[PDB]
Amino acid sequence: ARGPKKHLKRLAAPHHWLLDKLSGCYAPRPSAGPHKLRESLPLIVFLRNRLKYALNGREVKAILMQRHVKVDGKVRTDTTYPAGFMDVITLDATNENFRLVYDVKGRFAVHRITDEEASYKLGKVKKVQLGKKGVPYVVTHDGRTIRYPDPNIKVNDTVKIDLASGKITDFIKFDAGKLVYVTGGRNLGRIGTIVHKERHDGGFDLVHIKDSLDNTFVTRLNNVFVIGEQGKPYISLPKGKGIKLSIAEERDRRRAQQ
Amino acid sequence: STELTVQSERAFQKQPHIFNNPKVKTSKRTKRWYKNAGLGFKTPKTAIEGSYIDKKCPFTGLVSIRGKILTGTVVSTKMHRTIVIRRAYLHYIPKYNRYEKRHKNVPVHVSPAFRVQVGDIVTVGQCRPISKTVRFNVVKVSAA
Amino acid sequence: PRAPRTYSKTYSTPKRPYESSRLDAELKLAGEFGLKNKKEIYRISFQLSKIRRAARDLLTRDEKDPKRLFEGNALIRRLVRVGVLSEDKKKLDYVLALKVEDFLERRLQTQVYKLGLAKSVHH
Amino acid sequence: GISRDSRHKRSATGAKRAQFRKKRKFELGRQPANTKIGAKRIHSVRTRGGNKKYRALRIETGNFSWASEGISKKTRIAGVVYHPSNNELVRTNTLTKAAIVQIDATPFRQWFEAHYGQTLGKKSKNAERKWAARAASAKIESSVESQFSAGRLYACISSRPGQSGRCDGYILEGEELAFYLRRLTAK
RNA sequence: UAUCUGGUUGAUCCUGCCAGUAGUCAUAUGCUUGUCUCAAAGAUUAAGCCAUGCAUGUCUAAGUAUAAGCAAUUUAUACAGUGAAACUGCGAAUGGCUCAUUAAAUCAGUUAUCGUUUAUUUGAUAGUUCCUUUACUACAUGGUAUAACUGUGGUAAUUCUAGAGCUAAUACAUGCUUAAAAUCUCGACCCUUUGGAAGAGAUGUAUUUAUUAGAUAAAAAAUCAAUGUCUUCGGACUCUUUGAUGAUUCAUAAUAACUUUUCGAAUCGCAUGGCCUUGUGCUGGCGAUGGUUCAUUCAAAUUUCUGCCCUAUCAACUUUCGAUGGUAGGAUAGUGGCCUACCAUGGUUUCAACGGGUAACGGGGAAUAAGGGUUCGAUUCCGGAGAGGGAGCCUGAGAAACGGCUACC
RNA sequence: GCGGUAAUUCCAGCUCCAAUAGCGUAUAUUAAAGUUGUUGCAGUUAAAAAGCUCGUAGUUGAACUUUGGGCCCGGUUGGCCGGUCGGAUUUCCAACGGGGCCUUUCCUUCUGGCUAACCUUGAGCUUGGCGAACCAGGACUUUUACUUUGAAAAAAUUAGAGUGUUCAAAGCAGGCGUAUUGCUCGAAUAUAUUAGCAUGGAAUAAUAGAAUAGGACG
RNA sequence: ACCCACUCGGCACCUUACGAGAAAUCAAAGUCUUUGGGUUCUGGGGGGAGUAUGGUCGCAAGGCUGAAACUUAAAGGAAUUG
RNA sequence: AGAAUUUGGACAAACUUGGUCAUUUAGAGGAACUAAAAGUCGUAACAAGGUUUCCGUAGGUGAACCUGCGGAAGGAUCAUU
RNA sequence: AUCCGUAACUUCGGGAUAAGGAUUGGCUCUAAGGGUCGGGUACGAUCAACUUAGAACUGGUACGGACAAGGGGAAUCUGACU
Ligand SMILES: [Mg+2]
Ligand SMILES: [Mg+2]
Ligand SMILES: [Mg+2]
Ligand SMILES: [Mg+2]
Ligand SMILES: [Mg+2]
Ligand SMILES: [Mg+2]
Ligand SMILES: [Mg+2]
Ligand SMILES: [Mg+2]
Ligand SMILES: [Mg+2]
Ligand SMILES: [Mg+2]
Ligand SMILES: [Mg+2]
Ligand SMILES: [Mg+2]
Ligand SMILES: [Mg+2]
Ligand SMILES: [Mg+2]
Ligand SMILES: [Mg+2]
Ligand SMILES: [Mg+2]
Ligand SMILES: [Mg+2]
Ligand SMILES: [Mg+2]
Ligand SMILES: [Mg+2]
Ligand SMILES: [Mg+2]
Ligand SMILES: [Mg+2]
Ligand SMILES: [Mg+2]
Ligand SMILES: [Mg+2]
Ligand SMILES: [Mg+2]
Ligand SMILES: [Mg+2]
Ligand SMILES: [Mg+2]
Ligand SMILES: [Mg+2]
Ligand SMILES: [Mg+2]
Repeated sequence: ARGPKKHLKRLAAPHHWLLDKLSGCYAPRPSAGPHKLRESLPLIVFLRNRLKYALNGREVKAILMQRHVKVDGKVRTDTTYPAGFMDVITLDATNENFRLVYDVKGRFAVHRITDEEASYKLGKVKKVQLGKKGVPYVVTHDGRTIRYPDPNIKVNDTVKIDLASGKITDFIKFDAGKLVYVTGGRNLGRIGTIVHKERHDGGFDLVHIKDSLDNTFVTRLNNVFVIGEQGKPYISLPKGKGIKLSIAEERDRRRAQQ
Repeated sequence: STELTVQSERAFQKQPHIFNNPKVKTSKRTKRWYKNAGLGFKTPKTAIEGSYIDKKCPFTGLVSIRGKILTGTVVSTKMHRTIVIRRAYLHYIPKYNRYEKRHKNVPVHVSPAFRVQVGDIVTVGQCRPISKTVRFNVVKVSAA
Repeated sequence: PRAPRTYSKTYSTPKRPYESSRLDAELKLAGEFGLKNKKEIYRISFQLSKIRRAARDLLTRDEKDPKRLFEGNALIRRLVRVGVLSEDKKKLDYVLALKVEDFLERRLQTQVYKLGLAKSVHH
Repeated sequence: GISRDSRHKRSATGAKRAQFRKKRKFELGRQPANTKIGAKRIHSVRTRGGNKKYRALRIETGNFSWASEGISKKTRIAGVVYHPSNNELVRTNTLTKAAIVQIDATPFRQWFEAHYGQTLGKKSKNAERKWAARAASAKIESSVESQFSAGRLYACISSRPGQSGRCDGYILEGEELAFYLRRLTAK
């Protein structure tokens, strides 16, 4: 009321942060940033709850304020910087590099990567427009504006960014047979090789996807993110590789290794 | 429709920024702007060749169709460029596990491209607010 | 403001307060197993009622239904673990047919009594 | 103050709506300017988002476009001769969009004489070359040429002076001019 | 855990209620009360009244410090540690409380903005500004207050303040310095007919208006109006530039001008390095702050569809002066009777309008439930509304704000 | 209902019973209540069929239009075998459900490419058939209800999986090593009406079509 | 005009209960806990009460519509022996 | 640059006066209902209740009630080929 | 005089100018309301009315400016009324 909200109560935070319903009345409200609030890891949670490198918010502020951690090559000495899908988090101390990437259950995974893979990320182009003075630009899912792209880069395509300069090195087009990552909804985290898309001039393009096990599903085009061709992707995938084992098979494997 | 003596109003009725230079002179009675409203609705010949202006028409006017596409039957044609359609539907009551007839009345703007009579089935499209009660525009007629 | 703690009650009072048969059975159980309250028997009956409701909801379904398989095998495992249900009886009908005494025999009190060490349930 | 909301006046059925939600500023309205002529007096309005809005009072000049020739010139506004919404704005010489006004025409005479050469009403080789190349394009019309006798061109205000601070417009041509002349000279 | 029992008769079977029976994150009260964990709590009647005290302030390396403050630097004679005060900048519009109003209103889910604003984040993004622009200029950088402070005071009193004297800025407030090239206009003069010219000026971004481009399913010929790029002037002719949406007068660009004229860094810390024609010479790093536009995010506003309790001992309602619609205008951040002028006569209704009542904020949900259902939902989350009642408004991105002003009661 | 000089009912004593750190009373509400009745009441006499007929908002509404037969393909269950040491294969008799084709059966296509599976056959893996199986864009295109699947429906709550809060209510924890340096499983899943979105089916129930042919093909 | 046989449609009647029903009784009051052919109306313990009040019709008499307070554990149906 | 003051306009609190709606509430007297009470007057109904009961309507009478017209059996008649 | 608004009761015709309120000048304008002629077998010209509504401006807030011109309401007795 009367202005923007600055607090976030627990039980109103997204469930994929895995915050205790106890342990406080409030949750961290992600600052304005390149990622939506309901799609944001932020760093306090990433460092305290997932990695256990800190036990409080004081310790996280202490870590961030001596500039050990950087997001996408930039330091981000903020406690509630919204880090999201495909963001690269580099801890020069520990020589660690993480890529924010969903597990198949719908949560963010602690996916360690190499320094050569942390030198780039992927971006889903949202719009291609003409800017002032006739300069074309593309906008990605992380709010990155990139001028003078290849004219063949159309919307719903994926773009390889170099993360030191904001330049484009390559791009994948949206087409059948292309490997996708699902970013949003019930099928969040799956990886399944587009077969065909359904248009519906007027609203909400759909797209059909089929996992390695030939399990088919359907999603909206806003929840889809191409990451390469069938076989080779353009990134390192986490454990599970977006297969979504049924609960029965999950317990069978947990009993196989115990 | 009735074609209603196009320049009947006190202001001159023209399409904005559609300028017919008097210096050069050709055929094409007057530079007439029209558009394809989209969604497979055909732009009628009456709209392409007519002389009416209709600021609020979705073919020659400055409104767009976006959102819902509804369908109804005309129960009133007594307003000017405005009609009322009856949308009949069935509402489910779970306790009794059976339905009851319900209706809404929806006022919609109709271009002179169409001549609608009471009883005609129309399909309308959501537009921006056209008046206190009107948010829909006729975009196809489905009867005679 | 804070997330509320969840709580539930674990017993259900019977509808008829004064039924001599039920009273006799309850007191026989209390004397055989060393109990101070009918609340303990009510609690065991409550747990058993929940288990039976679950088993009925599953048995109404088809076999090879994934929910039935998963939850029924889980229930059976969870009861075989405490020994309330023998490993001879793993078909989800004996679950319905179990008893109150099958639960009540696995309490640490009577289990101590069985494993020597007390020579009485009150001891 | 003035409210721009709909939770006042009745629903379409005819029902009176109860008082919900004391007046809000995101539905505010403000008083008109009623822009008059002469002695520029522009007051600024601070609107939502900052976003200055220039409320013209007492405006004298205007940029008026001749579209057949593709130019625009700054002229004085003499007075209002027709408004399609209210005759009292004409009586008061109040400026609004869609107001028909008279303007000076001297910059247009000058431009015509320097661009085409001939005249309106009734030296160097470079200039004669320009004027000969720009021939068969100086026989504009009868009504505008007749207006140039009096140096009072009929124009329509196309701008919103109470919003931007400008009385800009376009000179009347063709069927618009015929329409407004029929509306005026009839009596 | 799909259960019923007592009471009408002299007795029987019924209908039928009364009574019993069990439960209640439903209250109260009575009696009693030893332990562990967990934990609601002035909602119901009075959205009745409030003593007192607290609840919103805030700084770094990095806007302003001669504290006549504390220190000691001793690298410092302009400052250069710490730092009250005060100026400046942000925030105070979040949060928390309550449920009075409110019955297609709120709200739920589902839509839209091709109908608009958006501080802050985040990412990109101004070589064009000396105005007769050849002394008109400070650009190694221009000007004026004023606070805090000193001191004189007023009042019984308040987070009251006056007069007098200083002094700063990322305050106010002006104001310069950076390419070249191309294209357009005027155009001196040479003069030709094929006709050419030196020179001057304009050309960023933002505002306002008018105009133009923003295209395209396919293939060849006839000659001309004038020759068009080059000519072996027969005429070889290609090259020609055009993005997105389901859809636009979209994005964007180009002409003409318009503006009382926006922005385009007179800011700050740390490091102090490279090149010499050794001058306080020319270059030069990591950052902070600020700024135009676009996009992004946090939102906001409006909005589509369907859905809400009782009542007909409420059946007709709306429309004077807005009801339904049209044209135009005004206003608005924007759509729209939101308001005005003119015009028309519409709009809702037994499929329950309108009116009345609610011991009615709405939902998520809670209790009890064989199944179906009944009742509840002030209350830990979401939305809305309010700050004793009304109304109005300043500041700001954002309030019709109330631990902010103005008035009336 | 007890109590009117032998009170099993009052005031007490004794004993006994029920729940038990809880028990009672009041009010409200739920079940009981098939005493609200959609599931699921009753209406001759117990309360209740309007005096009788007609009739407008509604509810309900006869039958009929592709059936039958065949041929194939590959799935799920089974079944000897267990050719593995109480786990599984594949050739198998059958059942259960899908798809395609032919039987008079266009079960919308226009322009094009992959030409696809291709008379394409080079000596037993080669030089060259038919547009969707991959896309583009178009001519168009009877309308609903219904049902399946899917997306969507905040979290908490609910049901529910796993797990030491010492049990439990709960919580989302935790567990395992040479514990010297560390390793690791998780934080599922389901429900969530009605309205809207897409999707397959196309019986059931409505709706329309060519009849003074301004009808279809071409 | 009568007789015989048959048939459609009526007013009814006799016998039985397969069935129904609390029974009296019922060819519908059956095909209803094995509960759904379609549809309208009415009732929810007895009184107060078809009262009061308000509307509406009516010349009026009155009709139609129609409560509440309060009170009460029984009123009532069909049968049984006295 | 700009204070006091000030013209007109829209927003419009609040007050007064009327009107209207609703909810509570007083009231001489009047007219009912309910109960209590071993009250007074009768005895209308239950049997053919001593004139068979009842319905509608109308009139009348201390009161139950009586009478007239028409109807019903819930009758005291399922019955005279 | 124009506009608003009008109760009980009622023989439904009235009550009723019920009650009770606002406005009214001068000036300058605006709008609307008409007749007669004209067209091979939509309009133009011309002529003349006082009626209504509205807006500005104006004044020592005055204006049916003199004249002219209802006081009203709640009830009773009584005669129906003229
Ligand atoms: Mg708040
Ligand atoms: Mg935050
Ligand atoms: Mg009795
Ligand atoms: Mg007895
Ligand atoms: Mg009871
Ligand atoms: Mg920025
Ligand atoms: Mg408008
Ligand atoms: Mg309008
Ligand atoms: Mg309330
Ligand atoms: Mg309340
Ligand atoms: Mg508020
Ligand atoms: Mg208070
Ligand atoms: Mg306030
Ligand atoms: Mg306060
Ligand atoms: Mg007793
Ligand atoms: Mg005793
Ligand atoms: Mg039940
Ligand atoms: Mg009953
Ligand atoms: Mg009777
Ligand atoms: Mg009866
Ligand atoms: Mg009858
Ligand atoms: Mg029907
Ligand atoms: Mg539907
Ligand atoms: Mg017969
Ligand atoms: Mg007969
Ligand atoms: Mg009842
Ligand atoms: Mg009753
Ligand atoms: Mg009798």
